[PDB]
Amino acid sequence: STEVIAHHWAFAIFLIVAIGLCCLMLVGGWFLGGRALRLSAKFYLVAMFFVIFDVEALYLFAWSTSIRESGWVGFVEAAIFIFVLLAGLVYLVRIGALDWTP
Amino acid sequence: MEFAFYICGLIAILATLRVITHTNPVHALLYLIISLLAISGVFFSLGAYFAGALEIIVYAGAIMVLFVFVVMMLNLGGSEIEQERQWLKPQVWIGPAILSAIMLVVIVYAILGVNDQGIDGTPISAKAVGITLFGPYVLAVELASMLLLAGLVVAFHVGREE
Amino acid sequence: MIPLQHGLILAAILFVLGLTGLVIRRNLLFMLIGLEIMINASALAFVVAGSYWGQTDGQVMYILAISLAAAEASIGLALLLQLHRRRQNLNIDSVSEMRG
Amino acid sequence: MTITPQNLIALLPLLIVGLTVVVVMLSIAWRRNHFLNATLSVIGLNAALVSLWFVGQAGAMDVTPLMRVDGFAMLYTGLVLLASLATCTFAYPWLEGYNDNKDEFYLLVLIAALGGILLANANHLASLFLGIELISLPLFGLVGYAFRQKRSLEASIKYTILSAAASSFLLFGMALVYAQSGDLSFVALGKNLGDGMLNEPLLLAGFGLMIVGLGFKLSLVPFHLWTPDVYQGAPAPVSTFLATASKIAIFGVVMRLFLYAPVGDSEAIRVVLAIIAFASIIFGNLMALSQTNIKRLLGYSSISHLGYLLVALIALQTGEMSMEAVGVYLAGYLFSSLGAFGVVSLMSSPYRGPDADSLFSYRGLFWHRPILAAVMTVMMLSLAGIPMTLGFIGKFYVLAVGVQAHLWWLVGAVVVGSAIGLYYYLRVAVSLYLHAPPSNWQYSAGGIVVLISALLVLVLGVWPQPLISIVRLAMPLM
Amino acid sequence: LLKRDPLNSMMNIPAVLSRFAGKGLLLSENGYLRWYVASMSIGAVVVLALLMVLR
Ligand SMILES: CCCCCCCCCCCCCCCCCC(=O)OC[C@H](COP(=O)(O)OCCN)OC(=O)CCCCCCCCCCCCCCCCC
Ligand SMILES: CCCCCCCCCCCCCCCCCC(=O)OC[C@H](COP(=O)(O)OCCN)OC(=O)CCCCCCCCCCCCCCCCC
Ligand SMILES: CCCCCCCCCCCCCCCCCC(=O)OC[C@H](COP(=O)(O)OCCN)OC(=O)CCCCCCCCCCCCCCCCC
Ligand SMILES: CCCCCCCCCCCCCCCCCC(=O)OC[C@H](COP(=O)(O)OCCN)OC(=O)CCCCCCCCCCCCCCCCC
Ligand SMILES: CCCCCCCCCCCCCCCCCCCC
Ligand SMILES: CCCCCCCCCCCCCCCCCCCC
Repeated sequence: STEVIAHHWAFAIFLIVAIGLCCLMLVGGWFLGGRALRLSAKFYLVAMFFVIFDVEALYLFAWSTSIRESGWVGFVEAAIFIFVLLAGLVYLVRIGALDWTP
Repeated sequence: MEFAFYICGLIAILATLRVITHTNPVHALLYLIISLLAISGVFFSLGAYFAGALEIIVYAGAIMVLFVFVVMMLNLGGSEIEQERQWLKPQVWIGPAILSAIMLVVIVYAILGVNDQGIDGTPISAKAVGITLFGPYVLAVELASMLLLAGLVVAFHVGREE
Repeated sequence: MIPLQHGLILAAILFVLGLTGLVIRRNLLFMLIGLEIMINASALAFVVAGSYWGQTDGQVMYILAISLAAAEASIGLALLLQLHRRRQNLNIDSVSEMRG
Repeated sequence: MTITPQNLIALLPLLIVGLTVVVVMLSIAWRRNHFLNATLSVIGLNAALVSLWFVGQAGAMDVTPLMRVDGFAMLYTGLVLLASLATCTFAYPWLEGYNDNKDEFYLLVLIAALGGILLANANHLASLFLGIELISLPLFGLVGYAFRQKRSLEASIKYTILSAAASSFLLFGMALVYAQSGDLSFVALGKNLGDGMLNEPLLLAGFGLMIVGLGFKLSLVPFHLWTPDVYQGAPAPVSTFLATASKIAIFGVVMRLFLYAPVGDSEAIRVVLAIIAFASIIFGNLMALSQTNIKRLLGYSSISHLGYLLVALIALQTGEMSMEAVGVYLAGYLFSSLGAFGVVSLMSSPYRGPDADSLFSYRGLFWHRPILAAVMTVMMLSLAGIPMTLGFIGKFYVLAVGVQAHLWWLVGAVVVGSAIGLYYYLRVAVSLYLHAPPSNWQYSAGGIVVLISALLVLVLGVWPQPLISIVRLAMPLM
Repeated sequence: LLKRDPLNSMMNIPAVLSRFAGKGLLLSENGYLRWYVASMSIGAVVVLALLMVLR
């Protein structure tokens, strides 16, 4: 189809011109104008929580686009998945894993 | 479609080769992110659109963020890593590289003797993936939730500070 | 019109590169990095195989593979942080006290 | 395929263990209570063990495109649940001395037991992969539960890195197999080949990489070097679980995979597995000759016993009593390892801090702990395959299966490895009786568990017919 | 000449060989994780090469 190849060309030109515009802005900024602590483990814990819950989020992303095809059985399975997710979240909050302040 | 496949595969190979031989951890992670973006382009060229989207969203957007985070927490200035360069010594890497090359030749010889009608590249959407995921692969989803729960519990138990 | 052998060869190349990085690097961080390269290469091989057969099974196995990759990265980086806390170095050859 | 209520009845131990995981998690979220959470975990595991009865009267069915429930899955589910219950029982008096949080141990044990049940029911490459990692990652936590201790952190790091590497190998092999075959079910691996073309190179390469991953998981040579270090460094109840439940579940799913796959009848795979079994038996027995540490000795013992099991596995396509031999041997090996690792765990409990060594010093054990010394010498005689013990009945089954299939090299390997094992097992057993220079009901429960294991080993050693009839009653689908 | 029982020592020869082989095999358990990974890759190469040879 002509429409899809036109849109592919437009998307390619969009990415190319955006990156080139930012590169040219940096080059013009460089060329113009004259010249002249230990991080706590809570950062790791928060990033780890983000990674784990983002994977469970991808499972829910795949479910959300095909809800009508899966029917009520898929609803029951996703309800079990979300209940396990929320039980893990409740466990994380109650044990002080998600409390930044001690 | 094939042209993007070969360029993205070449970029992934070169970036991974830069990863395994680099001394700076942040530069190595940046090359790894580049290789993951290239592999996402490979996924998009093969019609696995959900796989490429998750390759950027989760692999290059969550897991590499965790790796980068940990590298900042350590403040890795290359202490006894850059000052030695043990992996750059030929007597160190000549053995494992020969072993990996032998394994690659064996795997490639096994690969080349298989039937191949070609990959059509017809896009397999996330809707069909979610239909399979909550149909014939229900127990995979629920026990994968249990697996992520186990990873959460283990990483919380080990990675506390007190 | 992409050969299945070419995708499998790319996945195998990335797999052996990740394994080489896992072996030749004394740092635990670069070992975890090579492990991530290996599991991502295997997941790419599954995606290539699923795309050749026109089935969602390759992307489903990819999903399970990256769930494993995320949880293994979490645990490995927790153990690496514990090692850096209790030893102040990431030399994996120093962690060798059990032998024989 | 969809899920029916009958399929839900066949799902009963998996559902009960998952519900126990959620319930114990919410109970920890409510209030940290070691006794209550340990009790909830063992109640859930016992409920799954008694729900196996309803699973049996549900009949054998296919519950998913991924799971298949039959007598085979019932037997391995029961073995995994028994190992998990014993692990919790040994874990409580050990965790009584643990200063940090103790409740997460039981959560990890329950999730690993869930992985073992999934591997018992696994009929698919997806379920096999997921069950392997569902076993492995809670074991990453449990092996390094006492991460303040230096040996436990070492064992955790080694196990995590090597198991991630083996997982990558296994997944790459599965991907190559899927590229060849086009279906991930066990029965379709090699079904698209005919006229003697079963030895397709890509299918064989994929099965070789899966053999690498599974042979790591089974401590098989040459993927065995992790075993003494991880067995020594892990906490002793974790060593019990890692010796029994993980090995049993992974060997059961490997048994089912090689039974169902048409490529399991390949000659090249059989010769490679014969080489691995021969080397595993000989190497594991030889490497335990000069071990003064009971944990490393038991790790090398695990390598040898998995070699004997693999010998029984090689004759699966030829003989008819191969899986019956595997069931009898696995029951005996489970009870012997439960007794030995439980005596080690009871003598190592309570946990006496990370800065104090947990060395065993088994010499002269009879003069202060006579019942534990009797249990441990019964287990040493059982692991040696000496008659009047169930380990001999397992060794007899392995030898009969090998003689039936004319695997004479493996038969000679079993005999030679049995002699070497005789040496070091008798050394430990007689060291128990030489001369060398608790008080709660959970410790007594652990002692009751190891005593019952010793009594079962002796009674089924002299009268093995009930166990044989039970194992023959657990017939998978032909 | 026979007072030391030479046939007994001839039959004790397998025990000496077993002890020597066990001591030699225990060198692989050096406790180094990178060697364990290297041995895994060596075993993978050996298994795959054997499978392509015997196919
Ligand atoms: C500083 C620069 C860093 C690097 C930047 C990126 C490098 C490459 C730049 C040149 C790109 C050239 C054009 C690429 C192809 C564009 C068209 C395309 O993606 O088409 C494929 C597909 C079309 O979908 P559609 O047609 O609707 O499907 C129905 C079937 N026909 O559509 C898709 O599959 C869409 C999904 C793919 C879109 C990829 C977009 C770029 C992703 C990388 C962003 C990087 C951001 C900067 C760096 C971040 C930090 C590392
Ligand atoms: C040019 C020489 C090299 C220069 C340096 C590298 C620059 C980036 C090059 C890689 C990315 C762009 C590759 C070229 C894509 C051009 C568009 C194209 O080929 O589209 C075809 C196809 C469209 O979809 P399909 O429906 O299959 O089309 C068939 C027609 N009906 O497309 C697809 O199916 C997928 C399209 C590609 C995937 C999306 C973009 C991936 C971006 C990956 C970036 C990786 C990091 C790069 C870092 C560079 C710096 C180190
Ligand atoms: C929603 C769907 C269905 C879900 C499953 C069914 C409902 C589950 C409900 C779980 C309830 C958990 C909370 C129980 C609180 C008990 C409080 C109590 O009496 O505690 C006493 C004691 C506390 O410990 P201790 O140190 O001895 O205390 C000394 C101070 N008195 O503690 C004890 O002595 C132990 C008392 C144990 C009491 C509970 C025994 C039964 C547990 C049943 C559920 C277990 C899992 C089932 C799995 C599915 C089976 C089909
Ligand atoms: C007719 C011939 C053909 C048929 C043969 C049939 C088999 C039965 C008859 C032959 C039996 C021969 C056994 C020889 C070894 C006897 C065991 C022995 O000597 O043990 C004592 C010894 C430990 O004592 P010591 O020397 O003090 O050790 C110092 C270490 N700190 O222990 C050790 O040093 C370690 C002992 C390791 C285990 C024993 C050796 C096993 C070798 C294979 C056994 C199976 C037979 C295979 C054929 C062998 C050649 C005939
Ligand atoms: C401090 C500990 C360092 C351990 C480094 C281990 C390096 C192992 C390198 C192995 C090299 C093998 C080379 C190929 C051998 C022949 C091909 C495989 C067998 C057929
Ligand atoms: C072959 C099957 C097992 C047979 C029985 C093995 C032994 C079990 C324990 C029985 C009680 C042992 C008591 C030993 C007393 C030793 C006293 C020595 C004094 C010098």
